[PDB]
Amino acid sequence: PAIKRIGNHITKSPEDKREYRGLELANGIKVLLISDPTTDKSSAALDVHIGSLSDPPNIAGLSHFCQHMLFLGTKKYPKENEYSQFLSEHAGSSNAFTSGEHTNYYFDVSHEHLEGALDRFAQFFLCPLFDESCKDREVNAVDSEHEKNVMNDAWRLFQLEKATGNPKHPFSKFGTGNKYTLETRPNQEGIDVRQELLKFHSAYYSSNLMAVCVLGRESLDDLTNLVVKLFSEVENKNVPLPEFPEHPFQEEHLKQLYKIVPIKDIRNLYVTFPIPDLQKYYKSNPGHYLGHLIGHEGPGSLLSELKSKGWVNTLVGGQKEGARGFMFFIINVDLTEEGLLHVEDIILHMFQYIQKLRAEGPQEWVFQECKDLNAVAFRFKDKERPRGYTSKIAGILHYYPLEEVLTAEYLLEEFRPDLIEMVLDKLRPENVRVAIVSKSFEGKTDRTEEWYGTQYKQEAIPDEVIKKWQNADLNGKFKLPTKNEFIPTNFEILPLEKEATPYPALIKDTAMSKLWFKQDDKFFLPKACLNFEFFSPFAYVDPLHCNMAYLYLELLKDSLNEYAYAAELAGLSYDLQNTIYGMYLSVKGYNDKQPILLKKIIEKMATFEIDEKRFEIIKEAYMRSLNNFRAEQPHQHAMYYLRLLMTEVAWTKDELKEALDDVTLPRLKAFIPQLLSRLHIEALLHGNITKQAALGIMQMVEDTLIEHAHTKPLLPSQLVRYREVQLPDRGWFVYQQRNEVHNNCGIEIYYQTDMQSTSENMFLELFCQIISEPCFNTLRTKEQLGYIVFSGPRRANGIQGLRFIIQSEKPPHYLESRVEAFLITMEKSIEDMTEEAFQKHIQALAIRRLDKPKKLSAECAKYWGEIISQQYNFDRDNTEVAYLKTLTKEDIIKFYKEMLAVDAPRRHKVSVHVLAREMDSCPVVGNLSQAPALPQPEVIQNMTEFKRGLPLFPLVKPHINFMA
Amino acid sequence: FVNQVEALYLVCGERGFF
Repeated sequence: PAIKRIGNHITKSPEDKREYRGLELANGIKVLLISDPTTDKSSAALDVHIGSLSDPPNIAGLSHFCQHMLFLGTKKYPKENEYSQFLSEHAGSSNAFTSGEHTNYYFDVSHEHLEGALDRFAQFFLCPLFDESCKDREVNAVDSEHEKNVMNDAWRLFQLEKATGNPKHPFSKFGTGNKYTLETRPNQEGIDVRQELLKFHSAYYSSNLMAVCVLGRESLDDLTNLVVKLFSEVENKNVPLPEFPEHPFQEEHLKQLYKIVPIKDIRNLYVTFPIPDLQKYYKSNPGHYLGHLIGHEGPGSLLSELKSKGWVNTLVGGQKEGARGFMFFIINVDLTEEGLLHVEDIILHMFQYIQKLRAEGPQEWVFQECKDLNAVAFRFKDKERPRGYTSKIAGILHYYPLEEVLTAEYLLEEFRPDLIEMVLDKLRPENVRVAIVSKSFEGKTDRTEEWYGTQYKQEAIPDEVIKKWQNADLNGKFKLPTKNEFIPTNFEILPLEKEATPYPALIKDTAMSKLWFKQDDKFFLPKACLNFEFFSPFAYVDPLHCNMAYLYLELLKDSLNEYAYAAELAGLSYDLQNTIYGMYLSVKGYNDKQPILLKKIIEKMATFEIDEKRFEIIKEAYMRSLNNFRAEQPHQHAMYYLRLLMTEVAWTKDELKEALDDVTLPRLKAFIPQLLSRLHIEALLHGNITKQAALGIMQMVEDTLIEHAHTKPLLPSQLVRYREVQLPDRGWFVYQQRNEVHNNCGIEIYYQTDMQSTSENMFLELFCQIISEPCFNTLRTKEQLGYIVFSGPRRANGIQGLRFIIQSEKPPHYLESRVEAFLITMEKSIEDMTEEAFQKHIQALAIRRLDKPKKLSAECAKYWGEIISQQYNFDRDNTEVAYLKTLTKEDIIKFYKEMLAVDAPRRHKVSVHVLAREMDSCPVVGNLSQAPALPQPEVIQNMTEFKRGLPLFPLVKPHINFMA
Repeated sequence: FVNQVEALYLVCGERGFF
C-alpha cells in the first residue's frame, strides 16, 4: 500500500554477494535496499534532486545553507547535535554536499544501530527546526567555507566561467553563499532568511524529487519495512524537475578568448565547446567515446605531439556535466614556457586531431574494446565502502531505472556512430571558447569577477584565427590508438595454498631484500598488490639529492607514460615516488600482466637515459610547484611547519628550490647510478599469487637491478630511520609565520604524549573518540571559529600525541585560549559522564578499529602500514581492542591529568601560528566557557636551533615476526 | 586522459598533509 512498485531483479555483478531490492514508494521516492549480513557498518543516503541552481536570485547560497541547517535539529530531536552525537557514540560518521542540481546527505554507523540513526536522519526531511539561533551561528560556517575558496584557483576559474556566460541563466549564480548574501544583504532588503530556508525546504524537498539507498545486515524484507516506516510519511508536492534547455553559452559567448591572472604561478589553457545534454545517450556515451580518443595519451595521440613539441605536459579531454539540458566538451592542458607562446598553434593541433577523427569516421573496434573492458571491470569490481556506496547510488537513482542502477554507468551497450558524428560536429572553431591562465597577464587585465575578485580580460577571437583553425588539415603525427595489449585474459583464482597464512609472512630475509607475502584469502578476485620500498641514503642526504631523486622518478614516469597509459586503461596501475628513505613502487590491478609492467619499470629505472628537453621542462614545473606552496591554506602551512619542527631531518621548500638551480643534467645522470648502486628492498606482495610466484617476482626485480645497475646489498647500519624531537615536561613552544595569500589565520596545537605502545595508543585513541564530537560542536557549531575545526591523534616516527587544527579569521592566540577552554570543559564532561556513556565510547572505538576492509587494497594498506612503520604488528586491531575494553573512566582521567591538563606534569606542547595576510604582527599568548591562564611560551626563531637544543626519541622496537 | 563541477560540503573530515 505505502509501496507503489517493487522493481524486478536488480542486475548486479556475479561476484557481488550483497542482496538488492529496488522499489518506489507511494510518495514517489525511489529506493534501493541493500542487504549485507557481514557489513560492520550500516549506511543510508538520501539525494534530493535540487541544488544551488534553484537558489532564489536574491539569496545566493540558500540551498547550500539549507543543507548546513538540516543537521542542527528537528522537532523529534531538538538538540542541535543530537544527530552527530548519536552517530559518534555508535561508531558512525556523516557528511553532505550541495551541487547545482543535487543535495546529498549520507551517514554510516554500527550495523546494530541502523534504525536509530535512520530515524534521526529521516526527520531532516520531515520536521527540520531551522532554529533562529543556529541560523545566526552556522551562517559563519558558510562564510568561512567560502573564504577558504576565495584564493583557490580552481574555484576562481569555476565561478569565472559562470560569470562569462548568459547573466540571465541560472548557471551564472553563486552557489556557495556567504555572510553577505545570506545575512547582510537580506537584512538590508528586509528579508527573513529563516522563513526563506523553510520556504525553500517546503517547496523543493518533495518526495517526488527524492531517492534513498539503505545498506545493512537486516534482510531485504526488514529493510523494506524500516524504510517504508520512516520515509513513506515524506510529503509529495509533485514538484517539476528543473530543466535548463537553453545553453548558458549562446552565440555572443562563442569565439571568445579569456586571459586570466592566477593566484598560484600556473600556466593553463582551457578550450570549451558548448554541447547538448548527452545524458540520455548513456547506453552508448558518444561523449566519452570522443573523450577517450581526444584525451588518449598513447602513441599517435594529441598529447604525445603537444609534448614532443615541448608545449604541454598534461591533457584532459571529454565531456563535462552542466545540468539537465546542457553539457560541455573540454580539452584542457597545462603550458610550458614555450607552450604559452604557441597557444594558437596548440589549438590548431587540437583541431587537426579532431579533423583526423572526422576523416577516419567512428571506430567500432574502439567502442568494443572499451565495452569488453568495462564488462571485465564491472564483474571484478572491488567491494565498495557502505557510506560512499549509498551516497553514490542515491544520486544515480535519479537517472536510471531501478533494475539498471548498478550497471548504468558501467556497461556500454550499442555503438551509435550517428550520435558520435553529432557530437563531433559540435567541436568546431566557430563554437569554441578559449581561456588562458598565466601570471604574465598581471597588470594587463581590465575586468574583475565580483564574487572572487578574479582579474581577467575578454577578447573576441580574430576571424582570421577562427578561419585558420577551420581549415585544419591532417597532421601525419596523429594516429588512432593501437589495439590495447594490456587487456587481461587470465582471471583464474589460484587455489589457496596448504601453508597459506592469515597475515603476511616473511618468506625471504636477505641483505638485498626482505619479502613479505600473503595469498588473498578473502576477496578472491584476479588482482594483486605489489609494494616495494627501495632504501638508499642518497635520496634524502641533502636538498640537492632530494630534488634529483624526485626529478629522476618524475622523468622516468614521463618517459613510460605512453606505454603505461594502455596498462592503466586495462586496469593495471602503478605508483612511483621518491621518499625520505629512498623510493616507493606500487603495482596494482589484474595480476595477469603485472609481471610485464613491473619488469619494464625496473628495467627502465636501471637503464634510464634522460631527455634534456623533458629535463628542463619538468625542472621548471618543479620549481613553480615548490613556490606555489605559498598559496596553500593556513592550516596546510601549520601542518607543514609542525612536521619540520618535529622531525629529525626535514628539508624545507625553500631549501629545496635554492638547491634546484644547481641540479644539472650531468649531475642528474651521475646521480642515478649512485642511487641504484646500493639498496635494500622491503616488499609486500599480496593478492591472487602464490609463494613461489612471489619469490619469482622479487628475484626478477633483484636480477634486473643487479644486471643493469650492478646493485649490491646495503649495510644494516645504513638502514637509518628518523626520530621525533623529544619535548621537555611542562614545555611550551610557539612557532609563528604568516600566510601571504590567504587573509585567514591557521593554527595547529600538538600535545605530545609518548612513544607508541598498546597502552599509550588506546589511552590517546579512546580520549580522542570521547572528545571528537564535543570538539566540533563546541569550537565550530557553538563558537563558530571556522569551517575547519579538527582534533585527533598524530602519529609520526613511532611517537604520538593529540592535535588540534583550526582555520579562522580569529587570531591564533585567541584560538589557543578557546581550545584550552574546551579541554577544561571536556575534563568536567568526562568526570560527570556515566559508565553507560563511557562504555558506549569504548564500543564505538572498538567497532571503528575492528571494521574490516572491503577490498584487497584496503587490507594490503594496513599490512603495508605495519611494514613501513617497521612495527609489524599484523594482529594489532584484535590486541589493542582487547586492551581497550579494559580501560576505565579513571584511567582516562589520570592520562589527561598527567599528559594533557594545563598543569599536567608531563605536558609537551608546541603550537604553530599562521597569521593572515593582512596581519602585520600578533602576540603568541593572550557566554563562552572560561579559558585558563597560560604560561609564557618560548618563541622558536630558528627550527635548526630548536631541534638541536632538544633530545630525540628512540625508534619503536619491531614486533618480532619469525619466518624463513 | 579522459574527463571523469565543484560541490560544497558540510564538513572536511580529514586534515591532511598535503
